[PDB]
Parts: sequence; C-alpha cells; structure tokens
Amino acid sequence: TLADAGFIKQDLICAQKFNGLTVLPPLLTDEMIAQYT
Amino acid sequence: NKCVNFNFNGLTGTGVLTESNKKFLPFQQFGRDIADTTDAVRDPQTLEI
Amino acid sequence: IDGYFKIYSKHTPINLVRDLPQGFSALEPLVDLPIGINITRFQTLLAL
Amino acid sequence: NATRFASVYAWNRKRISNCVADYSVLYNSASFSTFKCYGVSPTKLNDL
Amino acid sequence: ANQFNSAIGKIQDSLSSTASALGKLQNVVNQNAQALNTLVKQLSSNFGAISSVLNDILSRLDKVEAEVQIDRLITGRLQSLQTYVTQQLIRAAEIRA
Ligand SMILES: *[C@@H]1O[C@H](CO)[C@@H](O)[C@H](O)[C@H]1NC(C)=O
Repeated sequence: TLADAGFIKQDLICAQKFNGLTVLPPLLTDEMIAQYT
Repeated sequence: NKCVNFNFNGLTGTGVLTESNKKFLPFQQFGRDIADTTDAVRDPQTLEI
Repeated sequence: IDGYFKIYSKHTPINLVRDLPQGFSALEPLVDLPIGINITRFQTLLAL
Repeated sequence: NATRFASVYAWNRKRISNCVADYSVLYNSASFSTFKCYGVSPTKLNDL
Repeated sequence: ANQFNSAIGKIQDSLSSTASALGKLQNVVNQNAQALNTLVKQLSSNFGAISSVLNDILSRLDKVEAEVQIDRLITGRLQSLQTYVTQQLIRAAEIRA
C-alpha cells in the first residue's frame, strides 16, 4: 500500500511537499512495466 | 485563494489561505500538522476556522 | 504550574451501582487563573 | 509611574491582561537608561 | 500440466491468504516512508536555538541576534540532510545490487 508515487497533487506527504520533499514519477509506468512483463 | 504574507496573533508566514471544514471545539485556536507545523487557525476577530 | 491554575472537565451517563466506568474519554479545558501561591492541601464542599 | 515601588526581597508582581499594549511609548521615552530585552528585539514589541 | 496448474493455483491461494509474504519489498518501502518522516520531524528540533519555527526567530529578533539562532538551525538542518543523503546513497547500493 504505497504512500504516494507522484500521481497528481493539486498526511505525511502534505508535510513532505511543504518542506520541498517531492516523490517523483518513475520513467516506466506500472502499465508499461506490465507490458514488458 | 491568493498567496499572501499572512499573520494571525503573531503566526507570521507566507501562504494561500482557505475556509476549513474542521470542527474545532470552543477552546481551540491553532491546529497542527503531522510535522509539528500549524495547519489551521481561528481568526481573532471573526470566529471562522 | 508556575503561576497558573487550570481546570478541565468531562460529563457522561453510565449505569454502574458502585464503580468508576470501564472505557476511555477526555477532559476539555474550562478556565485558567494566575493565582501564583504555594498550594499543598485541598477540601471539597457539598450541601445538606 | 506608581508613587512607590517595592523592596526587592519582596519584589511586587502586577498582571497585565485583556488590554492593548503600545510599546512605542516606552521604547521612544528618553527617561530610561536601561531598556534591554532577552527573547525578542525591542523594535518587534509593537508587532507581536 | 495438472501439477503446473495446481502449483499456479497454490501461489494464488497463498498470496491471497497470507499477511507476511511481500515483507522483502514492504520493508524497503517502509524505510523510504520512515526516512522522509524522520527528515520531516528533525524540523521540530531546537538545535539549542530559541525556536524550531524559523519565523518565530525572525519575527522576534533583530538581524544580528537572528544570525546566531539561524546559524544553529543551519548547523542542524544541513547535517539532517547530509545524514539522509548518506543513508539514501548506502540504501541505493543495497537496491542497485
Ligand atoms: C511553600 O511551602 C512548602 C512546604 O512548607 C515549602 O517547602 C516551600 O519552601 C514554600 N515555598 C515558598 C516560596 O516559601
């Protein structure tokens, strides 16, 4: 149960964002990984 | 909804302000985030949160 | 504490014939008064 | 500006509460020879 | 075929039921969450300054008197980042392997 992955912010992770801590999105999405798989 | 150099009672900073839905009890005036930072305030002239 | 005296309170219904209730609930602040005196003893008052 | 201050062993304490301060009166008054603060700077006293 | 099909079925019946399987992945995620939560929580320290809130210094003190307190917060916070980025690097060598 992931605590965020960068899926559109528009809680630990509100505090993180407000202190410049940002989770970045991975290059290959879980769909593209499922496709290579 | 505008970014502003806020202050309330001496709680200075810079931020965007918004109307809360949080039900404070009558004695309460600040709220705090998981960080130990403020995240909500009762306005000292008009008692909305 | 250090020049200040304060009282919190809670009220709840229960049905225990001779006991203090099993469960959990919290006391909200009601006043603060800067009395600033040594305090070492207390006594309750009740009416007839 | 009281007529008489107290003996330091018995240093008087007066509360100040439910009032608006104007620290510029004091911070502008030439009559003091010591006006030192120890958790704040005096220019900010009106701002807090 | 039937043994393979039965075995694939036992992986389903396993992974659906049990609460202990993905511990190897979950412990990596748990540390990433916790290290960010630790790096957040260090902002609440004094480092011997008069506050952990940056503005409660600046809105209380003048320029000269702030520089002591702010240098204390930089001395703390900056070590708080170098610690994390060390931990993250070392962790990264565990994951890269
Ligand atoms: C208050 O009373 C206690 C008990 O007699 C005593 O030890 C203490 O020194 C007193 N405080 C002052 C300020 O005299």
